[PDB]
Amino acid sequence: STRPLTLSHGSLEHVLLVPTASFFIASQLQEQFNKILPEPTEGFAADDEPTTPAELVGKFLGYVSSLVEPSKVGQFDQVLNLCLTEFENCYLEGNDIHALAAKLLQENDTTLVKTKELIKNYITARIMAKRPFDKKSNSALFRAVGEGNAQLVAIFGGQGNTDDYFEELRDLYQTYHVLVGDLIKFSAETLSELIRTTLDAEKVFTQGLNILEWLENPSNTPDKDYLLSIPISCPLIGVIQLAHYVVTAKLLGFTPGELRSYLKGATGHSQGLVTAVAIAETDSWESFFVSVRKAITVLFFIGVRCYEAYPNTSLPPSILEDSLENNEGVPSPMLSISNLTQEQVQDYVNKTNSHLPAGKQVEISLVNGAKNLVVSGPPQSLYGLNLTLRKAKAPSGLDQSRIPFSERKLKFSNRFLPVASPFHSHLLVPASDLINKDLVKNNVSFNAKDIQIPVYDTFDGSDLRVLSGSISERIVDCIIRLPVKWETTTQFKATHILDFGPGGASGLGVLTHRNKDGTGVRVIVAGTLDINPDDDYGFKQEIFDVTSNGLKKNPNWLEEYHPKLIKNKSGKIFVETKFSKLIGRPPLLVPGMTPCTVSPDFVAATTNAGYTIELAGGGYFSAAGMTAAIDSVVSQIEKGSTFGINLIYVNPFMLQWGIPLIKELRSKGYPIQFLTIGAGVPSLEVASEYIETLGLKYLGLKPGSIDAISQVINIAKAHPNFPIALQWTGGRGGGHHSFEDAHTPMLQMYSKIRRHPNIMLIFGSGFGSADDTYPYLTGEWSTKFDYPPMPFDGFLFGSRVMIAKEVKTSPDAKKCIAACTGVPDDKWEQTYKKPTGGIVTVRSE
Amino acid sequence: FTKVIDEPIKSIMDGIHDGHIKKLLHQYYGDDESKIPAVEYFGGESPVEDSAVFKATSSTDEESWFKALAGSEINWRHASFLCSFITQDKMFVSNPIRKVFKPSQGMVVEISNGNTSSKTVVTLSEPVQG
Ligand SMILES: Cc1cc2nc3c(=O)[nH]c(=O)nc-3n(C[C@H](O)[C@H](O)[C@H](O)COP(=O)(O)O)c2cc1C
Repeated sequence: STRPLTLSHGSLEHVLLVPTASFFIASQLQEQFNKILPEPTEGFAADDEPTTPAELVGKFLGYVSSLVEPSKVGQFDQVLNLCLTEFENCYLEGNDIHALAAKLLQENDTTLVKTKELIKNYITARIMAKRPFDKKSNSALFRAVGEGNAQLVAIFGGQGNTDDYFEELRDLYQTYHVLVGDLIKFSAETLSELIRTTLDAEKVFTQGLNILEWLENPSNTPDKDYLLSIPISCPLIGVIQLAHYVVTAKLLGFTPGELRSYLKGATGHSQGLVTAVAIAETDSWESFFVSVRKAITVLFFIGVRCYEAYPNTSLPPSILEDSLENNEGVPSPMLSISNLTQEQVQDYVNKTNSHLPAGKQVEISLVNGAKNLVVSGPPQSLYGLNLTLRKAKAPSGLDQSRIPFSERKLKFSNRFLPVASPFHSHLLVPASDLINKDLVKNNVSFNAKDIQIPVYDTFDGSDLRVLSGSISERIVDCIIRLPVKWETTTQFKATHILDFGPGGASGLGVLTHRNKDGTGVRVIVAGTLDINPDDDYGFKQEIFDVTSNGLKKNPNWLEEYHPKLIKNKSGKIFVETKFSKLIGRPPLLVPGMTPCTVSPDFVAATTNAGYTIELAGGGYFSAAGMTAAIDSVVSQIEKGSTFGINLIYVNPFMLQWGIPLIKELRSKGYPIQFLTIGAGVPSLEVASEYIETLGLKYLGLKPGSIDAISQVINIAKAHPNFPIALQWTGGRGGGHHSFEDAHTPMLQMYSKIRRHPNIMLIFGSGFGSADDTYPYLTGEWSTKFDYPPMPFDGFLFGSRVMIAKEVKTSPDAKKCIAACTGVPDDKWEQTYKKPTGGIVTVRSE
Repeated sequence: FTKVIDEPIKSIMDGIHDGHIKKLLHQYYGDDESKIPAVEYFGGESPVEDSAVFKATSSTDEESWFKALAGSEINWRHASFLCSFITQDKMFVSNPIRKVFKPSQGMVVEISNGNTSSKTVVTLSEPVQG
């Protein structure tokens, strides 16, 4: 027998089938729970208040679990055991808690804090009901790694990711108390022991290191500027990292050693490397605490001896004021510079190091990217460098569209990191000797045989297992004095990367993602639970998900947009691209040209050769004149042949008869396959008009610049099933031409374009032969710029076809064209000054 | 690359296509035309069983319904149910096979010899006088 128990909060409600043998107890709680639960408001927007049925049943599990105690068997145990089993059968459809948590965030109007509360409740409940996470989860990722379809690498971040790194440790201690609580307490007694064992430790820990007291009571927690100091921030960032690793292990039912054996390798940016060697020694939950003690102890001594070697001194108020009122940060010992090359930065630091003495010089400390460096040194020195940089950069709201590409003043960003020591600098070298002595006095050695996976050294990208010397000594050297070459250390061939590090979305994960975009590597941020609207990297949920949402791969551009051959029944071979697959003919087109493609004789003749060609509206001034050209094109082409039409967007007069004509001719079924819109990109409302009304197969767009490409990508996102042909042309093209380079804009925009499977991506400007186009077809063109291969879907050929037999160009004009020598891509911009290769730039009306 | 005057447009474009075909054969098909996959007809692909029976309902998705009717193989049924356009002389009108078989309540399509293009017969049946 069984009795329905209604537990509710306004509109939302849940029925629980409680057995009658223990119903009187479940009603006792139902009343007591209904007292603590507040009044139901509109939208449940207030705090400590459920927003979905799932949250409410959570709260109820949280309340029942608070009265229960795990030592002695109470009366309430048999209610917790059951109410939990109802949560599992209703809302966790086999999945893990985090997968539900995620599902409630995006669909319902749940806030992050409520979802964290829901996870705490469930996890607490599970543990205090004597039902631990013992069985191995069916997580898609760890299924795929067992089979061999995935290769996991763990990365650990470090300093200079967030100023509020402690909130991540506070969040772990709240939400996962029962899992990490034992670790965090052991780390707190280990640090407290190291303070009273070491001679002059208490002199550096002015406000103590009682982290437990700070986690319990947020009021007793010291100010951020003390927590940021490396003697605290070093070991606590290690603790945060090991806590995320534990959680990840304990919710997967793995031992550390099991989770370590699923990893192809580990590695860590800066002090992350200490954690990375720490996990690679782990085996069981019993011997996990010797690998933690070693990690925490190393980071404790690094943080102490480095702070004794270079303590942060009061900065002059004149420099603090100049930095704040010039939109920069607070001067720290590390200056990030974005969107400059490593040579370009090493120039500016070689100018600034010439004027300064030895003990004040700055060096490049982290190379996180091609164009993403970090310079370490004294904060006054880096403010120097920052004065030498602000005169060299353009304002971030300057318009450089009407300036040729090579004359444009280089624009970049430069912020100070939130870190209180100059890591990877000559300044910390004196500490090295002291650290190597504190590691042998506290019996902390990493042995090469005990390390079961490869841990990649941050300098040269080598394994630390193949080191002749001491591993500890090297790891210290890698943190304090050697630079971090991040691209060189992440040369491992993996499909998935787990960022354990602090900072979540601002951390090392997302940076590694930007470096490796288009190589078919997916980053998972193993610490933070959250949603990515782009979905380019994943969060904590993706580790524990058991459905197909757990093994999401990222697009490898070389494999996905590989050009192929195919043949039809008649045995004609075609180049198969996203474009050619649609139009059923070779992925080459003759774009609309006034006056080259105004001739209906040349449009028919190209259509009859079997190639897309746009009829140029630029040569027509009425619907009547165009209509009679179209009628002449049709007359000369074979049945089933089609052609396009080019309209000029900066001729409103020509659009206001052209668009109605295209609409009318398609309603009678004329073979107009597509419309290309030259000279600018239509607005969303106009583009939507053309797509939905004109009865076209696809729509060509010709973006001039970055903003125009972004405007094409927005048009595509609005009509996701309708093909858009993004004809990218550099300013080196014939006719009306932009100021833009051919390459640079595509390197920036290619990833964002390829997110949208309905954009077919054509490349024009400066092509005549198979020889020069093939690198764009196979994507090797982008390997010269140290980017992953970016294959293109099609080519357009303007200038090249102007001397064809069928073009109306007069014989003496054709001789005059054929006599022009031309110039390679790098010279083209000279046309703005003087005749370069027979060709010059002039201004229109 | 503009050097040779009065080259026919076919010869320039074919020159470029046949150029790529020769490099793509050499690099990705070890110079062997036999390794190239064949289809009946190449085209009309959007960038995004022998004896079957399909009962349409009010909920039946158009796109799913035509993909099933079309089959897997590229042949006349594929064209028939997936070509959005057919040709009338030189004009391009809406495909009337996709209008006739447009799914609705009562319709029942039976496909026979689905695996042999030459002998396949699609037979739509509807309720006519009960
Ligand atoms: C003679 C000539 C006329 C052109 N007329 C037009 C036009 O009417 N509309 C348009 O959008 N683009 C026009 N273009 C630009 C081409 O469509 C294309 O962007 C360019 O030809 C490609 O560069 P390439 O000429 O180096 O091969 C013209 C180009 C040339 C050379």
